[PDB]
Amino acid sequence: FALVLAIGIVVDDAIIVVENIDRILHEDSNISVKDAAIKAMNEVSSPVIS
Amino acid sequence: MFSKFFIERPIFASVVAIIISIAGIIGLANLPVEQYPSLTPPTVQVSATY
Amino acid sequence: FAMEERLKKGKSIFEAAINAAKLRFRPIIMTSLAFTFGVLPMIFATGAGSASRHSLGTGLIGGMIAASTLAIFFVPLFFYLLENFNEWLDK
Amino acid sequence: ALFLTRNESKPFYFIQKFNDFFDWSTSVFSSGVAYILKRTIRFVLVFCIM
Amino acid sequence: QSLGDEYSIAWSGSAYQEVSSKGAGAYAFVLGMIFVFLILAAQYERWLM
Repeated sequence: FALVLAIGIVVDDAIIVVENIDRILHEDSNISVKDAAIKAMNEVSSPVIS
Repeated sequence: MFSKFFIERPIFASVVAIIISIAGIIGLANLPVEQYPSLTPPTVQVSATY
Repeated sequence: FAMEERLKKGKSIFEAAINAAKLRFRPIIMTSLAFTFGVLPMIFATGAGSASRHSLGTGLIGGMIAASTLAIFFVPLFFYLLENFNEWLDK
Repeated sequence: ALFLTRNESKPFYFIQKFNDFFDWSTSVFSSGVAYILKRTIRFVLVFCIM
Repeated sequence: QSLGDEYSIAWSGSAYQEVSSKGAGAYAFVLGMIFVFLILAAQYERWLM
């Protein structure tokens, strides 16, 4: 039963990271795709770890 | 910085995930399947004859 | 996000809370609905063992709905009230 | 970082319409937050009633 | 062939252990190599090497 409830929870952390990469990608045309990931991580590491 | 070591090395990240998955399937096969955990009180029977 | 805006970004207690809201709304709802959908077939499941599934489903789905709708509106208020109190203490 | 690109475009119509309704709900949330923030005490009472 | 109708075959000692072993780990050896393959492709950073 826990695994079923987990499906939603496990993707929660991942969503927070790729949601922000996209947002940064669309806000800034100049930012390179990898630079985005580094920048996004800075912003979301505390939300994820918490 | 831990996050960026991974971003610079996609292969390394993939390898770690694959190892986790493989250990997972070995573990899944090894694990017993029960309806519930043991919730039953243990019982000892003392029998006497008159 | 609000704390970052009040501490380092440089924004008012009131502006941080609403600019936090616009940026973080999408992550919260996305994650919240992923969970709700994950627990949706519980409540709709029929077969052996259905009763246990249904009970777990109902409590969780309702809770998540409240956390995703009502709570998201109130939490900002709390940040304001608490942070304003903190500023008052500093004075 | 390895796969995502900003080159991507043309998401399906049903997905687009859902995202738009979502982005309008974003504004509703922001407006709601602003109203709630102004009514600091009426809403705190609501929390107690709840 | 000669005692089937009434007699039952039974095994003791090593023989019981061997017959009932149903031993796992046949895959283990392959798994060891796969593990090695992965830890290596992370050191090398190249799947091929």
